[PDB]
Amino acid sequence: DVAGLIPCSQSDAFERRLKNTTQRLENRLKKYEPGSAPAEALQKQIDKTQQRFDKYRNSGLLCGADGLPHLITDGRWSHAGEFTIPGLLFLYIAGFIGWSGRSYLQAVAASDNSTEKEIIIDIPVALQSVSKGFVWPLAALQEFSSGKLTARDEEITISPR
Amino acid sequence: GTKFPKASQALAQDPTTRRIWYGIATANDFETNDGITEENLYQKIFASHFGHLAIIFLWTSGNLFHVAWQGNFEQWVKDPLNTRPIAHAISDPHFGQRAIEAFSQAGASSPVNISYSGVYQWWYTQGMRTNEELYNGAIFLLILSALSLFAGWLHLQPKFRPNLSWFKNAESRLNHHLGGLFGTSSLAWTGHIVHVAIPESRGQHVGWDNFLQVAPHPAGLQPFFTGNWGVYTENPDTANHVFGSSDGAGTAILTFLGGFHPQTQSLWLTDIAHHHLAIAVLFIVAGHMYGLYDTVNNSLHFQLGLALAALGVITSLVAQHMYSIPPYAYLARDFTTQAALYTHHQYIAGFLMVGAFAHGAIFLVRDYDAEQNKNNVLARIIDHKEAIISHLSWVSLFLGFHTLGLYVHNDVVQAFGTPEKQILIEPVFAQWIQSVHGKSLYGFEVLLNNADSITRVAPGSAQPIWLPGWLDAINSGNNSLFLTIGPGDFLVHHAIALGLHTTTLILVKGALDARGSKLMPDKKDFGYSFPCDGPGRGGTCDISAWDAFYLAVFWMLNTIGWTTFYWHWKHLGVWQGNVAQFNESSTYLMGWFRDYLWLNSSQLINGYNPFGMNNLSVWAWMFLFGHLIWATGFMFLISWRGYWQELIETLVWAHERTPLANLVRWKDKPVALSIVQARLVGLAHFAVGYIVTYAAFLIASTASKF
Amino acid sequence: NLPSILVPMVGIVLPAIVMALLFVYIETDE
Amino acid sequence: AHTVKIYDTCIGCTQCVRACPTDVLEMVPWDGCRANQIASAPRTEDCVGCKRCESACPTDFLSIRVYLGAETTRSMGLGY
Amino acid sequence: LADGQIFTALAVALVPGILALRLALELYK
Amino acid sequence: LRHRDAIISHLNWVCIFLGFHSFGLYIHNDTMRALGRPQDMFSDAAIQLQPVFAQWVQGVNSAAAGNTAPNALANASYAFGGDIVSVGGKVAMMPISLGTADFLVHHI
Amino acid sequence: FSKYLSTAPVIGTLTAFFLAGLLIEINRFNPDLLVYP
Amino acid sequence: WLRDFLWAQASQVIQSYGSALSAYGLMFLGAHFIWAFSLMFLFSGRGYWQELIESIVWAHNKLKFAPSIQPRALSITQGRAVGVAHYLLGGIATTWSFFHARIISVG
Amino acid sequence: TLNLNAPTPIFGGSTGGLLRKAEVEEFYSITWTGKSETVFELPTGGAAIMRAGENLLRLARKEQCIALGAQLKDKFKITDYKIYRVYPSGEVQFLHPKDGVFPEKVNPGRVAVGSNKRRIGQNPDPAKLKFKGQETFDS
Ligand code: CLA
Ligand code: CLA
Ligand code: CLA
Ligand code: CLA
Ligand SMILES: CC1=C(/C=C/C(C)=C/C=C/C(C)=C/C=C/C=C(C)/C=C/C=C(C)/C=C/C2=C(C)CCCC2(C)C)C(C)(C)CCC1
Ligand SMILES: CC1=C(/C=C/C(C)=C/C=C/C(C)=C\C=C\C=C(C)\C=C\C=C(C)\C=C\C2=C(C)CCCC2(C)C)C(C)(C)CCC1
Ligand SMILES: CC1=C(C/C=C(\C)CCC[C@H](C)CCC[C@H](C)CCCC(C)C)C(=O)c2ccccc2C1=O
Ligand SMILES: CC1=C(C/C=C(\C)CCC[C@H](C)CCC[C@H](C)CCCC(C)C)C(=O)c2ccccc2C1=O
Ligand code: SF4
Ligand code: SF4
Ligand code: SF4
Repeated sequence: DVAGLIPCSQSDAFERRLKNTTQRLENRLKKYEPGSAPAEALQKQIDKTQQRFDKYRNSGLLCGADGLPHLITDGRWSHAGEFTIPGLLFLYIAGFIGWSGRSYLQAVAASDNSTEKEIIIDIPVALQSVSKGFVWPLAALQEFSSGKLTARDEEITISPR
Repeated sequence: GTKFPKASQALAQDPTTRRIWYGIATANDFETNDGITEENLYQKIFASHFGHLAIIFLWTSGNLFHVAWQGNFEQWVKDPLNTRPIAHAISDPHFGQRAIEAFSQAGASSPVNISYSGVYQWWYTQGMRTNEELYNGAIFLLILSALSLFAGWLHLQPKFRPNLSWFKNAESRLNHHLGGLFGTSSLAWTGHIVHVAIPESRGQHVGWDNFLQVAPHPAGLQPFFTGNWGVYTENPDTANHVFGSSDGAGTAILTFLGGFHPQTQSLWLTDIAHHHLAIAVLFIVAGHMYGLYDTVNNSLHFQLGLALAALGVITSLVAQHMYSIPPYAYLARDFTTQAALYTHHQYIAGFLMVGAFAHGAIFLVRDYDAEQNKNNVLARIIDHKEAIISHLSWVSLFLGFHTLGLYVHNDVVQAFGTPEKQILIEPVFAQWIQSVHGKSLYGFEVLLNNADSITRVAPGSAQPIWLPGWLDAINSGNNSLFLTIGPGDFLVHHAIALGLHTTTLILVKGALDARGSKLMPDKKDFGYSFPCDGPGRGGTCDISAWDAFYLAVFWMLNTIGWTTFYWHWKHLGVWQGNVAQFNESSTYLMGWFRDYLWLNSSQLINGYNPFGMNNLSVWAWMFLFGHLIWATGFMFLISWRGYWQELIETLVWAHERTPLANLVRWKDKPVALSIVQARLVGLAHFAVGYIVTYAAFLIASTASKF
Repeated sequence: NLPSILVPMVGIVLPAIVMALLFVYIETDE
Repeated sequence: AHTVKIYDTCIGCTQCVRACPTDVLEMVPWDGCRANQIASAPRTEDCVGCKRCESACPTDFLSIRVYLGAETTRSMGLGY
Repeated sequence: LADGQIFTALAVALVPGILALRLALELYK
Repeated sequence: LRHRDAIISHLNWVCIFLGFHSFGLYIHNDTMRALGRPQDMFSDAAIQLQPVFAQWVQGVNSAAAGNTAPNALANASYAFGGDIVSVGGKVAMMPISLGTADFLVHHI
Repeated sequence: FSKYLSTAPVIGTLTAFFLAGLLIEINRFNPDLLVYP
Repeated sequence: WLRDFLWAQASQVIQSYGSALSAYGLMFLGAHFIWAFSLMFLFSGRGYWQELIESIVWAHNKLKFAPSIQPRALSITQGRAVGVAHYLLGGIATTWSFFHARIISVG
Repeated sequence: TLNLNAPTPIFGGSTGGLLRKAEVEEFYSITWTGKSETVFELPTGGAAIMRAGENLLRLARKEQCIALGAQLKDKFKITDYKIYRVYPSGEVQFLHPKDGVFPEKVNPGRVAVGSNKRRIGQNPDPAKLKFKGQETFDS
């Protein structure tokens, strides 16, 4: 109850999203033979909806007038699993991709022909960079504090003013 | 060679068709005329402004005159709820018999147009009741236009030509415009409301023939000087009151009730009077007060760009506040003109804002003197220009990847029969603000929802009396004062945000790179608008600052489109009292395609068909008309000059070699449109088509179901 | 009644006059 | 006609001159050394504005620059 | 309205009709 | 290559001729339907533009069974003319009749 | 041929084949993951 | 041609969500997207995007990791080809989706 | 001079050549000696046959005479082509080579026309040259 949203375990509309879904498939099961291969294809499909709804009731989600789960991003710690917990999960993986390719290009550029090493990927140098990418929140802090994370604006190419 | 165009002798020597086109385009670009001195330039601007003012005056005189002569204002005033306002009569000789019977609507015996400009609801509130008061407005504006036209001619005569110093006398202009133009005009408008608007709303007729006899308040103008100002807050109008009569009418002329009149569903006239009086005071006080600021003063483009930005911001403001806070009686009840008024002003606002950045870029290439502009705010924004653009680039990409991603996510998940798997984020920061303003629906219970909070109690002076009227309207589900929002509103608001950031990005990058970039270091030497710099250096199409504005016109239309698409669909459910359609379908894009565009186009597309025609045949024809001219713009935008110039050459050959036609000759050699010209012509077709298509649909879809 | 006279003037006759006036003005020369 | 200006960064490579489709440019003796050559534009009235010259200039940012101006029968490239 | 009020309004509109022609041929010069 | 201006400009004329005299007959028909004049457009209950050069070919190809292709039991197809063939409940093939609306699209 | 596998399109496809098929197997055993429980 | 053909017969490609015809409805909107995405390349030109990239190679030079393969905008002839590809891919697959979901449902 | 008249090559064709602009103002002529009887493309269409000659061809633009003159030096190695522009209805005789030497070669006696004694970054601002008769690029 943060925006007039009843929880989904108490929402009477969220229960009626279960009732018409399994009625659309049990009517889809009424024409087939009971032991056939499309029979077990819809019974495994019905039980996927039962593992869908019974997961969403116990998870503590908030259902509105239509009966769908809503996400509350102001981040509260009672609703941290909607955006806050997958948010920290994203940024590590995204920063691992970022700090690997940044450290790969710095290792490649101080070589003989750095341009061909963007076509061909040096598997020793690439695996050296994914070792440096797992420690990106610790490696970028000492790269920023020592001053070699950024260049000054007199070293960057810059348009005429 | 030829005299036309007068403004540019170099165009005048062009022997091809390009001369006429460019002579039309470079005509009101006074700065690039031949021999035009700074002093002569300013005097021409001033006079051109008088001409524009007169046109505005004539335009609204033409709306008054046609309404008084061919409208149904007198019939409308009697029953605003059921009378359809008439714009003007229809005199199109091409009409047939059944088509005259279809457009002879609103109880008329001639074909006429149902008006959607809202002029009836604006004129009514001011106190007009009969056609003869309307006609008196038209003749007066005719004189004011003639006063405007004569004055422009007058201030061009030798003895009356203003000096250069007068136009650049900045401090005098701010004082006089804030004081006079804004302040005393607002003060005068308070005079009209207490002496005319308020009396006519209480069933008492006050006109020029008697206004000097009757008083706006029982014993007014002795409490004003003696300081007993509180007497004007005597007995207001009761909730039972019927607008335009004395039943339930009070005598107050300045109040602070808040909210809306329960019958008209719009602001109280007496409440509007106090607002203008207060606003008047603010401007009159501020009007007694009167590097970077010198470069504002020497560049007409800098001033115009800021004046377009200032007008563009408040043009959007007018749209946002008129739909949620209706200021004209019975304007909330006619849903089609409220749809028209929001869309109209939002598109104008988009043009102004885009134009503001356009004239800003013109300033940087033609007026910005980088040697006389060092170490100030202007020369510092150009100094880290790539930082600003790169960040604007990031936010657009950030917003775009994710908002589209959620829509595509929802679409797939809804297509597969599992709507429960959608990602729906509640607009909690917004819903907090509505509870901060008093909306007790979400129950957040802090500031003006908390009954003991300092903002509702105010123990310093016991001020808070705007609260009762405001809270009744914001909590009753009968208006648009802070409409209920859900997951659908969240996604669109980020789409609109995506549009505002991307449109600004195109305009900001174009302006900051106007003087030069790595691909074109000397760009400033070629001016604001030039074709390109050839196929060398990799290719340089669309490298001029003008082309950046050109690309941004596509993004603003898309942005203002998403704004107007959202406002229309949401209000459509709200006006039908079935808000569930928008709330559930707007979270996936197929809902916007099936339940908004396809669903509401049922009647519009049937304006005429093999079985007959109805009063929507015009809008149905216009709808198709818009699609054709939109698509015609794509021709100029996709196909470029070269294909056409070579094609035209075969036509020149063919004409010269065919007897009975050879005999006659062109005076101007035919040539393909220019590179810049085509972009402009294509965009103009595109954008005229964009607006004309949506205007036809918006008006017809809402007028069909109400 | 006056609609029946005026809308072919500014619809047909008056655009024929100003297009005639602008076309000679374009193709004049010194 | 279009205006074609030649800046003092020219290295006398002759590439621009040999790119021009209407023979607007030629190499002339330079007096700053009496040894090298600079590009010139003596026949700008025949310049069509194709910009083939600049696309042939090797120097990092052009030594010859074509600023499109007033159009004429010659400049519009008309055979009519 | 009345029929005479229409021709009164077209009679007034010559004064902006001449003063626009007086301004536009002055703005041209 | 020596008369390529004669080919293109004659192809230029026939595109603008066909563009007006096919697509403009819809713009006429949009305008006639909108203005309440269904008797002024190009239709079958209006100014007819009948496909007589195609309806004749519909006649000489549907009457060749036993006449000019004599050993054929039926025609080349049922599109030109003949009976309807129904497999189950649905039409397999039937005479596709041409009219003013078919004249309009064939010139598009 | 192993030198050919380090070239950008084929090494960019099989990891795009790997990072897809990771998410295909994750959604197969663990279906309908809106939130973190 | 708009009311009785493109509006009425596209009622089975947009009401296809929740059935076996749903991927044609996803391809219907999926091709409306790429068709409009083509006009980003068709209406525009290269020299805008080359200077937009010049600020983006700046922020990759700012944090010291810019690629030695220098980022360039597409060529003029290529941006015409990228636009005409997505125009046809977005245009035909709209007609692929509208035709398929219609006649499966009616025939 | 022009040596008009000279034998036009054995061509017979080209709709795309020398229309009404030629008789009112400024058509062009290119004169070369072809030391063979070979076929060569025209700027209009493609063939004629090159005469022994004294060959002469009347073209519409100066562009087409250099575009044909580049073909005679590339394919047939005859670099003695001589473009012209005609008398009373034309303007200026002997357009190329103006100094008798091809413009890619340096020749003493020519003057530097259109030279700027700076770079382009040293060009002044357009705001510095506002409301004046001076141009931003001119020296
Ligand atoms: C055959 C096509 C056709 C034509 C020629 C017309 C013509 C007209 N219709 Mg229309 N109409 C049509 C189809 C047509 N209709 C259809 C199919 C429908 C749906 C059934 C309608 C529904 C309809 C309605 C509802 C109304 C009309 C009206 C009119 C009249 C407008 C009079 C006017 O002020 O024009 C002047 C035109 C303008 C001011 C706009 C033109 C602006 C120009 C092109 C922009 C460029 C300006 C630029 C400076 C160019 C230089 C111009 C300069 C040389 C003069 C005019 C007679 C109106 C009317 O009755 O008025 C009395 C009206 O209210 N018609
Ligand atoms: C009051 C505000 C204001 C003022 C005084 C100006 C003034 C100027 N602008 Mg600015 N500008 C503005 C707002 C303003 N503009 C807005 C709102 C935009 C965004 C649209 C712009 C974007 C802009 C650009 C990109 C440029 C200017 C330029 C100019 C200068 C020359 C204009 C000219 O001669 O074009 C000639 C006028 C035309 C070609 C008008 C024809 C096009 C119209 C839109 C066709 C309308 C279609 C049709 C009639 C619709 C019919 C309906 C249909 C259904 C039939 C002049 C100083 C130019 C300049 O170089 O400045 C130095 C320039 O390049 N403006
Ligand atoms: C906006 C101004 C306007 C007005 C008022 C009209 C009015 C008319 N048009 Mg329309 N038309 C217009 C613009 C306009 N048109 C435009 C812009 C287009 C291009 C889309 C068309 C395309 C069009 C076509 C194809 C046709 C019309 C026709 C008609 C007429 C139908 C009724 C009729 O025949 O009466 C019966 C009356 C008569 C037949 C005679 C009326 C007077 C005639 C026209 C002139 C008599 C000569 C007069 C002495 C001197 C000439 C006047 C001139 C110099 C100003 C009606 C007079 C129809 C028509 O009859 O054409 C003439 C017709 O076939 N129009
Ligand atoms: C729907 C949008 C649209 C329209 C209407 C056009 C129209 C045209 N294209 Mg274009 N084209 C388009 C999109 C469009 N194109 C796009 C998006 C591209 C990019 C790929 C192109 C690329 C392209 C090329 C490469 C070529 C064309 C050519 C043509 C012309 C063909 C000949 C013809 O039919 O003339 C007749 C005109 C029409 C049928 C237009 C409708 C006119 C109506 C029916 C009549 C007018 C009514 C009234 C009199 C109007 C004025 C009233 C007012 C003055 C009062 C025609 C003008 C070709 C061409 O020029 O050949 C000569 C050509 O080679 N186009
Ligand atoms: C490029 C350029 C340019 C342009 C620019 C522009 C055009 C701008 C725009 C911009 C804009 C146009 C901006 C705006 C802004 C605004 C703002 C930022 C606002 C804010 C607001 C506020 C602050 C408010 C608040 C509040 C609220 C909300 C409620 C409560 C209370 C208060 C009242 C506090 C120029 C010309 C200079 C020139 C040079 C270059
Ligand atoms: C918490 C939260 C929130 C909020 C948020 C915010 C408000 C934030 C902000 C943020 C910000 C405001 C930020 C800023 C930043 C800036 C900067 C300046 C940055 C930088 C960066 C960098 C430098 C990077 C680097 C890197 C890395 C680290 C890795 C990879 C690679 C790269 C290179 C990329 C919300 C409500 C949503 C929800 C709940 C939770
Ligand atoms: C069709 C076309 C042409 C050919 C069109 C030309 C040369 C002009 C044709 C317009 C004629 C004159 C009809 C104009 C009809 C308008 C309604 C007239 C408006 C005039 C205003 C002044 C009111 C180009 O030259 C061109 C150039 C570059 C890119 C795209 C294109 C392009 O698409
Ligand atoms: C948007 C746009 C661009 C910019 C678009 C560019 C530069 C295309 C770049 C986008 C691609 C997708 C970058 C791909 C980068 C890597 C190949 C990604 C590899 C990822 C692996 C995991 C596979 C132009 O260059 C252009 C040029 C001419 C006319 C119009 C336009 C135009 O519209
Ligand atoms: S002609 Fe077209 S492709 Fe060539 S430089 Fe100009 S805009 Fe670019
Ligand atoms: S201008 Fe450019 S092409 Fe010409 S000589 Fe100088 S460097 Fe060479
Ligand atoms: S623009 Fe073209 S014709 Fe003119 S000098 Fe340069 S290359 Fe020669």
